Amino acid sequence: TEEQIAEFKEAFSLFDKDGDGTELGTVMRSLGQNPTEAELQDMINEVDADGNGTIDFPEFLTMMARKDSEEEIREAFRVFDKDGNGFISAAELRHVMTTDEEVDEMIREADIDGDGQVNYEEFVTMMT
Amino acid sequence: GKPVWAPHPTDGFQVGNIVDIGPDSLTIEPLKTFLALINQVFPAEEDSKKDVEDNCSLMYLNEATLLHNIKVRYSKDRIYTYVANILIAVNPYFDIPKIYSSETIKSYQGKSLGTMPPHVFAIADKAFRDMKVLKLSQSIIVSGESGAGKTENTKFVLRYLTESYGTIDDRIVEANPLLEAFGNAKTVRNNNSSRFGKFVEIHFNEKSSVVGGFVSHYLLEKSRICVQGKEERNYHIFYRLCAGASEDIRERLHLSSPDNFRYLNRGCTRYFANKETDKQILQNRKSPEYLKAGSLKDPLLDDHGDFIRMCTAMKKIGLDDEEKLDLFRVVAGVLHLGNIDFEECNLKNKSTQALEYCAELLGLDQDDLRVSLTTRVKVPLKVEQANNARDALAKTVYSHLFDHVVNRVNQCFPFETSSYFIGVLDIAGFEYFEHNSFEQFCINYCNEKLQQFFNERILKEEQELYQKEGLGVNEVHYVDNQDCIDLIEARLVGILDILDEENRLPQPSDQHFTSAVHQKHKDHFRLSIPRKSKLAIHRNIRDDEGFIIRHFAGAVCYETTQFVEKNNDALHMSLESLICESRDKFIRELFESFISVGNKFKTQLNLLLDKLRSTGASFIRCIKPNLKMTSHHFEGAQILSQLQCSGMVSVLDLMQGGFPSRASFHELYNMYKKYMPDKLARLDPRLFCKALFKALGLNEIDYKFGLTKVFFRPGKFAEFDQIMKSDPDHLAELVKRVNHWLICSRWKKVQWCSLSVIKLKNKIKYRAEAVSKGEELFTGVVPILVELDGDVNGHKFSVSGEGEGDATYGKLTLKFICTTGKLPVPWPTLVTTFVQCFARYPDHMRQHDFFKSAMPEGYVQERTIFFKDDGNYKTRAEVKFEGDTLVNRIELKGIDFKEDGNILGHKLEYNYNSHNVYIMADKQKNGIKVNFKIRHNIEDGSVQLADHYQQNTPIGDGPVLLPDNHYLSYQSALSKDPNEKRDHMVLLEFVTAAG
Ligand SMILES: Nc1ncnc2c1ncn2[C@@H]1O[C@H](COP(=O)(O)OP(=O)(O)O)[C@@H](O)[C@H]1O
Ligand code: ALF
Ligand SMILES: [Ca+2]
Ligand SMILES: [Ca+2]
Ligand SMILES: [Ca+2]
Ligand SMILES: [Mg+2]
Repeated sequence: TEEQIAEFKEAFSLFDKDGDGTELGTVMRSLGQNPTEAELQDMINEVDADGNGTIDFPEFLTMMARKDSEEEIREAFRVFDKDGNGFISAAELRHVMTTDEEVDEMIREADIDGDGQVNYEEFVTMMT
Repeated sequence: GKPVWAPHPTDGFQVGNIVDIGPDSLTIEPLKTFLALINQVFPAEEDSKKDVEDNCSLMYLNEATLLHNIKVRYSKDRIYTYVANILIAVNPYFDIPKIYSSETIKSYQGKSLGTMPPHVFAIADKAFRDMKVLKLSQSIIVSGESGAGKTENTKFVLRYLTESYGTIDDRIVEANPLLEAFGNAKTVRNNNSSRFGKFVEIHFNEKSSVVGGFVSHYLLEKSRICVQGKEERNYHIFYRLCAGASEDIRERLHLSSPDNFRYLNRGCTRYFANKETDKQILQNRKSPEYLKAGSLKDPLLDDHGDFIRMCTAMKKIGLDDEEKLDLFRVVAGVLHLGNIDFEECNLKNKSTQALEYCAELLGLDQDDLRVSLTTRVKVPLKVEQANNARDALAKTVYSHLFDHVVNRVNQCFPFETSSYFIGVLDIAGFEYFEHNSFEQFCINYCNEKLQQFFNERILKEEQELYQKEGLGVNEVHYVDNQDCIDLIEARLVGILDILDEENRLPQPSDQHFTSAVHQKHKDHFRLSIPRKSKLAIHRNIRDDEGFIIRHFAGAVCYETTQFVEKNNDALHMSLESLICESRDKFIRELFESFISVGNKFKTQLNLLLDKLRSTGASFIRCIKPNLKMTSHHFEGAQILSQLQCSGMVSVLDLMQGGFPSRASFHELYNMYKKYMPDKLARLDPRLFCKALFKALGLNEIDYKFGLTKVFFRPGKFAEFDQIMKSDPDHLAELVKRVNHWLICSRWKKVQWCSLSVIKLKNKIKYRAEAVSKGEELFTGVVPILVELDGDVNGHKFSVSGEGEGDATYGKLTLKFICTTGKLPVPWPTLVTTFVQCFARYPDHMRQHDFFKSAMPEGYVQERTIFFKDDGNYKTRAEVKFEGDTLVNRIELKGIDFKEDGNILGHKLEYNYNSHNVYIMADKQKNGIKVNFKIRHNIEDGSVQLADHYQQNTPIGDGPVLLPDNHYLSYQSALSKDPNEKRDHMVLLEFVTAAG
């Protein structure tokens, strides 16, 4: 969809910390994902058409495509859960983020029911 | 090759198709085939029925699309159209129903430009909002040549503002019948022509409520009082008085049908009337011309009907019957003055009655009147000089009467103090006739100044703003008219100053003045001698009998006869004394050497310019549709030049990349900051603004950040107005709305980024899976089947192959049978053609194995093989799994082979050398590229060279491995099956990959 690409583009800037338009490892590790260095050079090698190794946004999306998505969203929630109870706390969301008051304002604005924490059934609503 | 606009002599533009193109010109075939230059040909709107309210909405912005858009709208009685915040108004020449109603007035209040259809009311409302919000006075300038609709639109504006923001408030409106009675007259161009310029100020208090107003008047036409053309009239009052006055008033003032008065009877003596209003006028009021030819026709003017409305207006604004009667008494006095003839000088016997009536109505002694018109002071006057005395008295009396009327009008709506004003400018419209005099010169000069102000404000300063702010808006050039203004008002050398000099020297001369003008501007772009005129109807005018000024609105030829006399405002002492000492109090109060009319005018107009420069300015550009005062007659060519001369074509051009709305970034941000939670406040100001513009509609192309001001594109006035709105709740609601949006972003950003990592990680597993699967297909021994069809110089052959591959050892064991008889080529030339997926890639090389990674779906191998000094092969091979066996289908074409060469003459030895093959990635095609030379041994001990060019691309769209540059080592052994009866080859090959 035309919306989903724009959402990915905003996410792409969290990969493009330098702001130039070009790292994957740095954020992939920091997002708390084990997979080492060997596989990254191999994965980039499918979209880099000019050989430059320059990472461009149109490359990013195609590089992500496969020939199951519902479980990916559920796995994304598990990236927020440090322990894995079913709720995300202010201290949990602060971990993925790296002011504390701003994190509280961020937590409260998602909490639809009123528990002071964010569960999956409401984590999806925010995303779409 | 879509239809286009190209010039038309009377429509301005016509539709046609380009047929042939030259360097600077082309041919157009109308929808008769004709020549047009490239730069007078324009792209057309694809829908010829559609119209847009703002010309900036057009797909193509040019003078032709502009003309057509206005044409279509006028066809539907949509007389108003925008170019950004400027209004174009085409004179309908009929009353469009309800379009100016009080109900319509209310509907425009507080509404942003664009949210209602283009209207004079929206411009007036825009001026009000600007005044109220920016705390800055405002001026509405309504331009246009004669009869274009300036006075009518001026009235619509004044009516809007006073009805909308009044609460005695209708006096500014009710005043016009009075001013028009004394300042308006019939012309060939306009039945209700204004013969004076006016600036009507509506003053406001702190609460932005109307507290009163002020009318400034400029240069009333003086000569019209005494004489006019056969098709023109004196001021309406005379005819309104004669048509409508009671029999009582007629007797007291000794009035009769207009033909009886020298000051009326050289002009048109007919009344404006219809069937119904003709009956309401008595017979003793109607001239022989009226009786012979009927009334004059107009939808707005009606002499008898206007008299009543005037009397009603006077009563409505505070004028008592005493003052009404005083006014009428002076009017008739001036009339009777003109009926005084002279003979040799002395008053003629017949004009005795005229002297009595005039002296009585003007409160004068007969003997005193007779002497003042007849003698100079202390010596007697010639017949023609007495005429000059008579007419000069009439011109001063009527002029002072007019001054008194506007002054009396200003006293209806006075104000102690005001905060701001909205002023509406209504000058006399650009005009020209068969004979042009000082009247046209002064009027057209004033028109030049207005156009210069439009140029100054809309074309010069706008682009200076874009540049000072670094916007990079394409410059629009245009011809400026300041030179034309310089020619007229410059110190010492200007026409007005040269004219004043002429009045000053001992024996003044029109021709000495005219000569001086020409001599002092020898080669000037704006001045020429009458001999260079386009028309031949004015070619016999000598150099010192006139000049041409090339006005912005067109060249006008002036006859300079009577310029000197007309430039002098002064009245001689004996005439001045006579009238100042009238026994009539009213006439004494009318009056409270050389006085320059030109320089008094220039001073007044520059003081007006000072006013205008200090205000925010809005423009309404009025257009005359035709020359015959008819409705529904759009004359394209005539309207086109008005659009060009007005500068609207230049403006439309600028708006292709221009920005009509702008605000100070610092000011805009700070007014929202006051409501920002202290968190959002930390956010980069520019980012907040971007989020705010998003929240109120705008896309990124709709606005631009300059160095200090943020600019907004055409057609976005409502959005702009919402952004700028100062209301606390509105600023709080918006801040809340963007605050929410930023939290929704920050969430979605880290949310989608988490999904991004999940997908990246998933893709990695998806690559490995696929490559493992490919690799696990080749763990053990794998059966092969090969099929080739070949054509070599017309020799068609087929071969079938079978055997097995062992990728662990890199071993190929294959037997090929030619099923079609003898092979037309030597077997060795087919060895490289006769499943690289069976190559040995050792431990640390497995990452470089494209061939296995494409499996089971496989790949296409394409080769060109060049046999040096001989022909070439082209091969296409399709290699993939088919169950547990690897299959390969090949097509081969050979051409250009020498029939007695090594290939077709079978001179190659049945053996094979070892070779290295250099593999590299073909990044663009997602496969590999290969280059190698095979050396084949010739019987006599020489070598046949075979140059190979190879490309492999995968069949499926699944993931494959793209390798680092590496090479494959081949060993090949050729042998024969001792029991095989058919033509054949047994091939044994070993292949290892290496660094
Ligand atoms: N909006 C309008 N509706 C109806 N009639 C109009 C309109 N504008 C102009 N006219 C007609 O055109 C004539 C000339 O317009 P006017 O405003 O007097 O010209 P100028 O621009 O010289 O002041 C008017 O007498 C009136 O009949
Ligand atoms: F006749 Al006008 F302005 F009133 F041109
Ligand atoms: Ca690249
Ligand atoms: Ca948790
Ligand atoms: Ca919750
Ligand atoms: Mg007018």
